[PDB]
Amino acid sequence: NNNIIKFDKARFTVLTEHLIRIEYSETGEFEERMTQMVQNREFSEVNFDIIEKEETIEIITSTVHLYYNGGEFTNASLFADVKFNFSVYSNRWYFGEKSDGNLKGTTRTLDMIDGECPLEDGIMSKNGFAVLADKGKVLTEVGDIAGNSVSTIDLYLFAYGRDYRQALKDFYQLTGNTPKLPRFALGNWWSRYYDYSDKSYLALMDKFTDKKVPLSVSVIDMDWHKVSEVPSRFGSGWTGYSWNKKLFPNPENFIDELHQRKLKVTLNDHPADGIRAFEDPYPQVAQTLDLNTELEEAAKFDFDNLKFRKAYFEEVHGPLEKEGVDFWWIDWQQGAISKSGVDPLWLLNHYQYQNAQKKHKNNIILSRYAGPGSHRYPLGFSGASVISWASLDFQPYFTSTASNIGYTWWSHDIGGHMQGYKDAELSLRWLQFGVFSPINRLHSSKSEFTSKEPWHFDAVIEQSMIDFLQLRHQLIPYLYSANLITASEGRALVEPLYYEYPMEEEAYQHRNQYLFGEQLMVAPITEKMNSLLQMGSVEVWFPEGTWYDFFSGQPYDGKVSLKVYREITEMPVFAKAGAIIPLDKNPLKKEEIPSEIIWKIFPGADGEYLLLEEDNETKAEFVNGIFTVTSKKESSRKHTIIYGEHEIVSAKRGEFSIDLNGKEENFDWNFSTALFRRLDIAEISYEQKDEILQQLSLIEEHEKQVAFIKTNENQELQNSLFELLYSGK
Amino acid sequence: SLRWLQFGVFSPINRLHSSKSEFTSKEPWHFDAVIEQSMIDFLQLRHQLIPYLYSANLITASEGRALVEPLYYEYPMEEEAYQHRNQYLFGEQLMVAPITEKMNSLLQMGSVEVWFPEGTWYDFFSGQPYDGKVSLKVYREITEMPVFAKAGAIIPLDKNPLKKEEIPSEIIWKIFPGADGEYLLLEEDNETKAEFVNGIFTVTSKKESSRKHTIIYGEHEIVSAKRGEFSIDLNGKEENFDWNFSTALFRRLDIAEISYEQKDEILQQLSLIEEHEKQVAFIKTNENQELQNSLFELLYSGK
Amino acid sequence: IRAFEDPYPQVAQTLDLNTELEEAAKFDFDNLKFRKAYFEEVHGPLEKEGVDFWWIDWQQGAISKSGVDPLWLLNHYQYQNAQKKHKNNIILSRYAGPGSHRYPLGFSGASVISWASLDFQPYFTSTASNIGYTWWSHDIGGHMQGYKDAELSLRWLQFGVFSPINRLHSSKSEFTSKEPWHFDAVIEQSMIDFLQLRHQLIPYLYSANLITASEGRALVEPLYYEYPMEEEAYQHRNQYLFGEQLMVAPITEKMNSLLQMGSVEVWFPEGTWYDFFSGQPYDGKVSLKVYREITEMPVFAKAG
Ligand SMILES: OC[C@H]1O[C@H](O[C@@H]2[C@@H](O)[C@H](O)[C@@H](CO)O[C@@H]2O)[C@H](O)[C@@H](O)[C@@H]1O
Ligand SMILES: OC[C@H]1O[C@H](O[C@@H]2[C@@H](O)[C@H](O)[C@@H](CO)O[C@@H]2O)[C@H](O)[C@@H](O)[C@@H]1O
Repeated sequence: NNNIIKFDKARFTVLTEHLIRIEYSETGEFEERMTQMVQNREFSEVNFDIIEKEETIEIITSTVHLYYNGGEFTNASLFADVKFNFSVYSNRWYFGEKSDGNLKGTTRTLDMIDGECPLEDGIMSKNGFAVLADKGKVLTEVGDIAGNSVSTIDLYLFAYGRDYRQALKDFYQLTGNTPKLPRFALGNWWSRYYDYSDKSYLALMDKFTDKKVPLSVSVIDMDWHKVSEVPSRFGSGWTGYSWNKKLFPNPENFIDELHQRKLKVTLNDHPADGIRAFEDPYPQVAQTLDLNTELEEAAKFDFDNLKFRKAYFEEVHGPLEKEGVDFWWIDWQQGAISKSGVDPLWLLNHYQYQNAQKKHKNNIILSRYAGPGSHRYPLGFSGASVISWASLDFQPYFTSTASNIGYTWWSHDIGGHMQGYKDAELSLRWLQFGVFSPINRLHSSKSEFTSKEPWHFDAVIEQSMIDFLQLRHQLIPYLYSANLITASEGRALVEPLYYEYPMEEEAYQHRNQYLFGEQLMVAPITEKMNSLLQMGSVEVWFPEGTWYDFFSGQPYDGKVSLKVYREITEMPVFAKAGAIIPLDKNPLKKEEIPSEIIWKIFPGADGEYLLLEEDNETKAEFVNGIFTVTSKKESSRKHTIIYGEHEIVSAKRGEFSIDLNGKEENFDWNFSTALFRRLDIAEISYEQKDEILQQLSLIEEHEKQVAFIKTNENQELQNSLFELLYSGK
Repeated sequence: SLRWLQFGVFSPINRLHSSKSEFTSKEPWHFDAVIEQSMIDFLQLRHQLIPYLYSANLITASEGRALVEPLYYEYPMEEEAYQHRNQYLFGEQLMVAPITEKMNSLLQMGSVEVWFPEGTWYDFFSGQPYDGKVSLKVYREITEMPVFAKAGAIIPLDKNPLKKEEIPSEIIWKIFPGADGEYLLLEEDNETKAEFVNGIFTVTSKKESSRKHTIIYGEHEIVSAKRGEFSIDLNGKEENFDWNFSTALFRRLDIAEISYEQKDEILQQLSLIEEHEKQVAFIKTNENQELQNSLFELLYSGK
Repeated sequence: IRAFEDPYPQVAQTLDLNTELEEAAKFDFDNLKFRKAYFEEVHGPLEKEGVDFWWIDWQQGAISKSGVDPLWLLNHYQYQNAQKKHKNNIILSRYAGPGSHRYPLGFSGASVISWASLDFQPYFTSTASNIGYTWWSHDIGGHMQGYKDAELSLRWLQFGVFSPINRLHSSKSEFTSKEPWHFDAVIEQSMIDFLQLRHQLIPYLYSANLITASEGRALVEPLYYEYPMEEEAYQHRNQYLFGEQLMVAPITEKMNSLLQMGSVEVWFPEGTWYDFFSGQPYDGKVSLKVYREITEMPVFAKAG
């Protein structure tokens, strides 16, 4: 190709104006095969310039000068200057050196992590460049490990500046797009490390129904299999493939009962101890792999081995799938060691994700992160987080930052996994985040005390958790449409603020704030409430524009950074003027696609929303106060329209237009009501409540209302009253 | 010592006195060059105020009105007039809020919560404006005292406070723009009326004299050393004082014992952000609570 | 030298650069032709306009094809090149390893403005004599970040006046000027007094400079050079000899507000010592905490 240049023992491939592959080969042969990371090097032709001399070469694109002075790659022989001025002297890449600016990516797991842990670099940098080293093995055409690359150094130089979304799109072109999730993945999951019986598990599922909590997935953790019943001469019961018959005397009947309740079923698989001689599938595996059964030779875990993988999928997973298991929870914690040098977690995720496609369309796994490109094998499973405010306070940042290495379907244990401390408010705040996260999977440790059941908690916490869990199912249309946009267009559901606002310094200073799809901006509260206010808080950056609280309609004039206060039952979620958000009107109703959609419209600007579905596309347009709904294909679906406050149209069938110009634009939210509520719940002196209510009611000029609150001895009460005055300005 | 002298100068009598200690002299030159110069400035101000004080003295004797009044004499139905114990009226033209607490070393400024009655008020010294009615924490360096005059205030000052003479040969008429006003200067052997009506300033006296009048309208000396009775039209003259938000902001940030990164960010953000409500939202995020109140005073004056 | 620069056309011609692709003359001090073009065609025109010597401000790492630190190549070649236009010329540049004392002056760079930075700096300065690097120029008052305190600025200037080089410098902040009249009348007058003292000391400094060059004796010595067998000469990190006639104990801690004085523990060697400024006497040998107002610095001279 014209986009390929060889010089000395190096090869340079200009894939885009902003993406260059850099290779070294001692043998003069360069690698064309796919790798664990890279699935596609076919990119459209681009323009660039070369200065080639006897001893040096310079490649020049719109954004980078790449220099190579010959010989082995060193920090002196191979380096690049970006054509940007984001920094004063951090604009140069040197081979093998780190530079400042990397916005980070993700890491394997949150196992044993209490609050923050270090992350790996991503492809995004504030200074406009990043290098992604390909250190993986080569694949065969069908996707088996083929061995070592002939490109003994193989690098990707990203020089996208702050065009983060295009960097991610081209990353997906190189490493392959995320597959589409199935709709069931986007609902509530129930999970608990608890030794349920068939009877007590179904009783709990029927209790969820009675309690008005919708579920899409039934996880069965490791007590599904033999544990204490495993003879100690075999080792532990951690790995198992044999039903505990006391708890599950008829597995297929139990899974049929979950299927009748419209639940998808997954089992915990700890693969590391393989198939030992006590297991129900051992006789078939032993025959297939020619094991010495009289010496009880184990089929040790070996995912490098084709015969082992075949026996694992066909003779170990196969019978369980025949009993009705829908997909696999791969729960690997036993290290990165294999004869091939390929991480066993990568081999599991790559091969299990492929195998899952045989029994179901668009199937998933649930497994830990296995390095760049492992977004091809959703879903991510972050694992055994410590239950703490610190862990919750890290998790939104962790989740949005992961989009910087394209790993956009993290499923966290909602409420935290293990250890840590009880606080029903922490559980409630964690569920609020989970509902506005990629995946909402409730899960917990082997403790008698860590159940995430809403009715574990008092009546106030229970009702709020049920409300948020119902909200998750109202959001499934929005989530599923965003899912198809991840798969087809390479856009993350969860974006850091700096994707949309790359030149705003405040977009780098609100770590836990994120865009959730294209219509909603989320600022979860991740700190214990101030008991004097009976409210939690978070500093929100409002971009330019008019913003509304998604729930209350409280308005905010951007651009501003403003501390916002919410009771423990309320979450800061915001929509711009013109936002249109579809909601399922019947989130409890078991139906493959919603029979009724609520179109929730935020007044004050034009907008539009495209609802992508399995078998349809529905466009909602809001232009000069006219709201129109059209679909590719006709259906019996009934549309409800909510314009700000008021339901305008109920259950209208087919395509239509309606003029909202003559309809009430304003939400109910008002300063006086909100003020009374904040003063009333506050654990402060009644004389202070009386004086604040009286003075803020009497003083007419906004600047003097602000001067009055500025004299308050309670600094946080000042900030709370200021938020109300700012919204009421 | 310096704050106590500031109060004394705006008290009924300014008598420096001290104990038998070798260490308690009230001589200004007992102190360092900064304190000395400020004490000399305030002590000269006391003599500039003698015409105002002597006129108020004759008003105590003849009309039973105190020189120093609690706020509630003028504002009996305002609850805030009972909540500012150290704030007072000083004659009829000036309202005083002495600073009586050691400065905040992070700000290099002392402070007092001032109640501003209804009306437009000016700092007597700087011309910094304040829209009443409001209660507002005000910040001053140790060399500066919170003293305020309403729009229309007229304050006579002795132009020659060091000059040994039984009555001033020269009076400065210090006029605060924005309203009508008047001042009656009672003396041993004269009465002089200063009137400010629809922007016309008039001076008349019961008896004629050689006295020379100076007129200062806000910022600017309009008339120097003019003899006898006269009128002058100030409608076409600059009403506005120099005091400006940007200069005052730079000065407060510059003396503050805070991080230079904080100074840089506050100066940059308050210069860039155009909408007053967003300037206030920006300072509301500051981790230094007293710095918030100081920046808020400047924003309130600059609104 | 990139394609927008005023000297680029001449450099491009000298180094055979591709001007239509705007090929930069990338920094390469391993390259004889680059160095020649840098000195003759980049620095040369600026020297012709009257620039006397070069402040080499290098912060971009230690990488080169040769394995020689670019900072060493800059200091070695620039110091040599500076001798062409002026006798006994200098540079101003960071330390480039043992032997780089051949290329004065040392430039310590972007210190944080803090009491902690000032408290390190006398020790830093005297200890440098142990690898023969005796002409450190510190940013007097600190370079960047940190916190405002006019007393820190005044104490830092006191040290600077009794340091190898007295260069006032500061960051891009509107708030960090080292102008004496930035501060109140007391600080301003003290800074002016110390700045005048620096010029009173130039004969003493210049004589010590010729003694460094001809006899290998540092201007600033740790106490243990003169008193190697006295344990106390190893226990006063910020105390030093300044030439042969003066012993300096800078105050590097914020004053005690109850005393309105700063302090430092001074080790007085055997002998009769006088405060250089006041004549206050001290009988050695003794370790004694000494107190000074913020306008006064502990500097001592022996009888004789
Ligand atoms: O399948 C049970 C459980 O396994 C993993 O978590 C374990 C955790 O619960 C246990 O306390 C620790 C202590 O050794 O080991 C594992 O981390 C898995 O992460 C979890 O989701 C499962 O529920
Ligand atoms: O020439 C300007 C300046 O450069 C150097 O110091 C810089 C410093 O002021 C800046 O804040 C930081 C932040 O990136 O970079 C450099 O350290 C040099 O050391 C200094 O003397 C100069 O004044």
